[PDB]
Amino acid sequence: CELDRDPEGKDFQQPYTSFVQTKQNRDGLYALLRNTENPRMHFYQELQSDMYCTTITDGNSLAPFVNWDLGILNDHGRADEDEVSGIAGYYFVYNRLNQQANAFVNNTEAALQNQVYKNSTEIANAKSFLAEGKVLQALAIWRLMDRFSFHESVTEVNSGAKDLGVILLKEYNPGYIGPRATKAQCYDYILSRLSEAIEVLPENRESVLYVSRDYAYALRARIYLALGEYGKAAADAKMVVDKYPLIGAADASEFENIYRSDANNPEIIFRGFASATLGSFTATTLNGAAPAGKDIKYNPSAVPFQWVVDLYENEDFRKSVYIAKVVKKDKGYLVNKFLEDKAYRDVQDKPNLKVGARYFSVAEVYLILVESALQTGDTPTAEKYLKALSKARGAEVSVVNMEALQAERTRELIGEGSRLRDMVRWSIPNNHDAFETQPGLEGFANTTPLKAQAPVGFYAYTWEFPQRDRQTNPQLIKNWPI
Amino acid sequence: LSTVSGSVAKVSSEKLAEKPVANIMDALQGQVAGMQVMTTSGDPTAVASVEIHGTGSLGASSAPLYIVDGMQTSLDVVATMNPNDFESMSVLKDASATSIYGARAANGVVFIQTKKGKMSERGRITFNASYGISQILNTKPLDNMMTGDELLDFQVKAGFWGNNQTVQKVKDMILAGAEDLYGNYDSLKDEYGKTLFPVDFNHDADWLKALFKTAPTSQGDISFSGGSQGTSYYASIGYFDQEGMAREPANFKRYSGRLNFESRINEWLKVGANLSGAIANRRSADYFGKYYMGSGTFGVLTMPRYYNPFDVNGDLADVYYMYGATRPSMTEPYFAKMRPFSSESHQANVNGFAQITPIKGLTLKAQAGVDITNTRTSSKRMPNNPYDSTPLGERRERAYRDVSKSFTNTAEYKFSIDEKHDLTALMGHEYIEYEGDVIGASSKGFESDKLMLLSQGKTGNSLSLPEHRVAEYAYLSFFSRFNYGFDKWMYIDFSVRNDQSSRFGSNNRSAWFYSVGGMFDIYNKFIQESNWLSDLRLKMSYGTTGNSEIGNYNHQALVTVNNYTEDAMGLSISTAGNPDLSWEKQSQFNFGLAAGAFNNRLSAEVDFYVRTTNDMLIDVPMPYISGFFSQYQNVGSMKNTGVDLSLKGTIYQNKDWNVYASANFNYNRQEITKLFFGLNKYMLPNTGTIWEIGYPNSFYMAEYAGIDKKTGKQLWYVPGQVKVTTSQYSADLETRIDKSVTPPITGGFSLGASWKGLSLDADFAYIVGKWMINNDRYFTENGGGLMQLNKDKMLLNAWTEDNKETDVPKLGQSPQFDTHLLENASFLRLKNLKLTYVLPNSLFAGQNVIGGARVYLMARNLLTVTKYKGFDPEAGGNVGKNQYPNSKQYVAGIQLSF
Amino acid sequence: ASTTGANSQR
Repeated sequence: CELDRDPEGKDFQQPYTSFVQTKQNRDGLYALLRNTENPRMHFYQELQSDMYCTTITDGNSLAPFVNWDLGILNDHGRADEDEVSGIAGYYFVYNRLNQQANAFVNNTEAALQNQVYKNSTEIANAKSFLAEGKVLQALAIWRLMDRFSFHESVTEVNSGAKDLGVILLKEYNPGYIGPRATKAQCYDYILSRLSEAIEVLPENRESVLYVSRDYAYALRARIYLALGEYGKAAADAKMVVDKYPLIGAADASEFENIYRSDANNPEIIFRGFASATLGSFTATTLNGAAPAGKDIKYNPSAVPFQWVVDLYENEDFRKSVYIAKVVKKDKGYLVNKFLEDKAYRDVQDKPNLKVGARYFSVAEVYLILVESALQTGDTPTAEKYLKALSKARGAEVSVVNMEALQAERTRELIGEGSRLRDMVRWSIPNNHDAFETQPGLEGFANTTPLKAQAPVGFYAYTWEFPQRDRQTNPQLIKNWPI
Repeated sequence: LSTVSGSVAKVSSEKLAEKPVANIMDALQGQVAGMQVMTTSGDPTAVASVEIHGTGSLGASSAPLYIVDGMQTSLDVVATMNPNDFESMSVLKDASATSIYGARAANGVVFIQTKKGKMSERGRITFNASYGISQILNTKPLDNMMTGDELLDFQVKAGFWGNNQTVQKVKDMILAGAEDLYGNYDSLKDEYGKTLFPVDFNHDADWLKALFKTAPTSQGDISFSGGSQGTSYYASIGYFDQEGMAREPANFKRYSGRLNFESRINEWLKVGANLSGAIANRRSADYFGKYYMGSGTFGVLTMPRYYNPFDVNGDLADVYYMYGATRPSMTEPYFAKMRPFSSESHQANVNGFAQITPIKGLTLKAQAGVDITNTRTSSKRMPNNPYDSTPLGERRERAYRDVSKSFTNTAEYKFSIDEKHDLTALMGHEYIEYEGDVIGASSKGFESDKLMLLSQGKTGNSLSLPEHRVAEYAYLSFFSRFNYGFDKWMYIDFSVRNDQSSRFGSNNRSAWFYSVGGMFDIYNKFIQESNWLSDLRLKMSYGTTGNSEIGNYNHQALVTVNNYTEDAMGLSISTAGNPDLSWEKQSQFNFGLAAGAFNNRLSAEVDFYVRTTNDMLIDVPMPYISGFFSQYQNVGSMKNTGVDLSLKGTIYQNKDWNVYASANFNYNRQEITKLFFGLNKYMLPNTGTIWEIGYPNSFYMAEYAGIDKKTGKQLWYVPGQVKVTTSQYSADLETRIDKSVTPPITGGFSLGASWKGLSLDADFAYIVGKWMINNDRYFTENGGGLMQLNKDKMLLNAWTEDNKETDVPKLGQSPQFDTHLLENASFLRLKNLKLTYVLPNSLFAGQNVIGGARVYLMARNLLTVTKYKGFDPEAGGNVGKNQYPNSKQYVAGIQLSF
Repeated sequence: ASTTGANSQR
């Protein structure tokens, strides 16, 4: 009686014997990344910024983030075989990305040292798959650092944590239960992973669906910027900023058709693969969309304060695409950046509001070069690239002077999880209790006070660690006092 | 069947027959001492949670092994059988008594014996039929929810509808919004204001009636029993249909047949079969236990009463309105017509046996059977309905297959070496196999009711991957069992066995288990006769047992496909792994005593027990840095100490007047002893419970203190400080609370009086020490969030400067999950009341066709004494959400005998 | 339309 049973649709873990086994595992890494560096995952930190008020429709999904309900944000999220959502989710997806990028990076390095490949053409490509795995680790550890390590500006913290990064693990080890690495460890792992990869990746990008040198340049520049290293961010900026041109639109409809097309947006540096049948997801949290026949109706759960609407000139193509006056049919604006890519519609005629995961677009690089150039005294190229970005958007900017940077960035990066970080570094308090709500939306978008204030350096600009990781690892030091 | 020394409770025909629910374990709540059954959903299709002598484990199931006539079958397959075909249930609750079962006999075993034909001369046919209705059993939850304009008022004054708005300004807006929404659908545009008032501030919509109904239960049954010689037959056909009282559709109907047969062929051989099958249709309310706006008991409490799901004739509309909605919202019946669902199960249960007797004393018994389930399920999303996102329809067909075979053959030698030494030897073999399989395909894009074949869907971006899942397991085991009996007063039982499970790797799938036991007949040896003591026996047992109820594939370290594009395959790591995962090794010391009083008209049986789970199968949670969720490991330990006693006796005054009572009790203290990763405690995140080494599975929250009369703020006690309060809640204010999650007291009682054909039976059940978090009240009682939903009438009283003398806080602050939600879910329940009348004997002589008839009136679940503020106190473990309460049943029934 | 508010899970 042989009573081994082995599960169908599963294979045993083994080391990489062939090049075809390696390539297949690199895809699973990129699949993983697609539900991780995913716009759904960055909405939580998008909604926690100073830009949104909750509507009467919300069912306490976005309220903990908009109104700073610290009693809910503490344990926020889930991460089981039913739902991966919230803070706990953001945490869990980036760790799996890192762990699984661990076993890929380490198993390619093993195969190379065991000379298993059949010629130098495989060897050369697998040494290049190796650099990609490295960038994914740096992204995974950086995204974990963006949200669970403190800025230098924070005041009160649990004792010990102001200098801690996240738990750094450079090995594929599921049983690992260690302590938090230091800040300079985590950032030196991120930057050196990226440096070791920028050496190997070829000057010209081979696929917009995979890691390239152009991407790692940009992701690195994003990271330097949030590190205050203004001069160093501007150098990675300049290496890619000129290879991706801005959307050529005459009105806002030519703009929306191009921007919303994953396939035809010349600004997309690195995106996740999407079809209607694989890799497309709905991201209808910000916009509240639902199909109605051939149409789209909206019931949002949160909407911008008036000052966000008033950021956009009326001739700004983003003012009908990034935000859209389609709340209460035509009375107020919502954030509509992630509305749909029509290419993912099951039937041309009918919307299903599916989009793909974008990972870096040259618009962000324009804004990183512009901000950094202002700080390092380079006005000529600080104003060149900001006027360039706003004129392409139909509302070229009056004066270029950092005050101007903050608006244009806020406009362009809206919806992308970027504003909350910008206010920490720009030393802006929340000031949500005093913003005017959109008047056209009276009775649907009302003011709701903060359940807890968030002044400069408030500890809750940084998320606490998930209570799973705290309860199973007494050697984990918490972020929040007491 | 079971040992002279094992703890054994046996339940009779009557506790099992004629029950308006297909979950027969509910019919045992409060009947077996130490057996704690609890059904947490009134959904017809739900199955109870039996646990003998505590929770056996923190990761493997603690459900008893179920056996019907020799073959392990799931509660699901037992549900498709006719329980009028059940002769008796025997509960085996110690290692001595459960020694010849495997898989998981560490949880006790429930053995169900179907009736065989009585070796009668005429042979009895017997006919049963009953009708009755289901209701909800508690209404008290909506006695104190705000009324319509009570809630309007609360909101307006709370600023939820904006600042400086009057009540009428607001109702002007809500009626405005229903008029323009309804005005866009041809099916509504000139019915709003004539026949539809979705918004109505002058009548409160009865949201209980919207989502719950009275529903029927119907069952009937004929059964021919008899046989005569060496052969016996028991055959029955039957019908059952229980419709679910939630208006969200749910039902369990079965069409049943069974034939039991035994025949002596000659002085050496006896063969026999029991054959059972059924066509069964089940459907379940799948939105319960989640928080969805207008459904379930959460719906019936939280829907603002100025929202009307009804029309103008009091009937339920197709669709209701909620402000902001972009679509009218389908009501529960109209959702059902638009989301149809059906499923047919063909259930087969074949079991034979052979009993060769070659020479005096030995009995070779070979037994085998299959347990095939082919289930076929259909689901649609009906096209052209204007309250959907698209006019295009979808259809999903699935097919399921479960085949589980098991052979289990024995050789048994009984002999005697004197007049005072009885010996019995028996050893046996058993192979258990299970092969399961699930296949499903679906299409979309349909544009016609009549053109909805799967093969007719759109093809392109509308195509899907099929659904496909397979699962198999297997068990190989060799067992032995001996019986020594000296002078018929001293009896010893010994057993050794080895079990091997497919669920563990090759190097760890075997395990050895043993048991010793002795029964000592104190009455018949040390006291030949007493004028009041009738029977006195002392039993005692020690033994070890296996527990294997976990996944089928939980040790391998595996890869699955995770494709990135469409032209190449992709591969990710799937499971963490435990090459050493193996059996959970449980241990039982049981000291029992049974006593018989007067003239065997008064019995007692007390048992003290010590249940130990070592090598415990924990599905250990893993830190998220690991990139996994779980991985089973043999990690940790646990203890279950307790007592269970049961006693019964008879009270005649007239002999032609029987009065008989019965009582049933267990207490059980639980102790986790060893955890994982050196941990002393592990709180289970966002569950409000905690595993801590010293104590049992307990709740873990902050002690809510009340409010600061000065500020209106909520206060919690700060643990350890002196008593110290705070307005600043933090997760580090939580502490272990001396309340257990598995309820420690299980019990029941049942009375009976019989006059002369007329008799009354009532069965009670209780579960004290139960505690539950009322997740529902997290919504109904707060004034800081979810301001759409109806609230409890206590928030009209909330602290403000001028109304500063309350214990309900100021509005604007959300509640934390603290003790204010820990409710005492203890309950006594009247499990069934039955008045029955068997027609007199002299009413039949003269008509030689009918021999008797019986009529009965009957109620299930009418009395529920409890302090719990949420419908059913049984409907939950640690939390109680949008519950489907257990039902209350009234049934009248008939029986015929020919 | 679901109200997560808080789902203390079972």
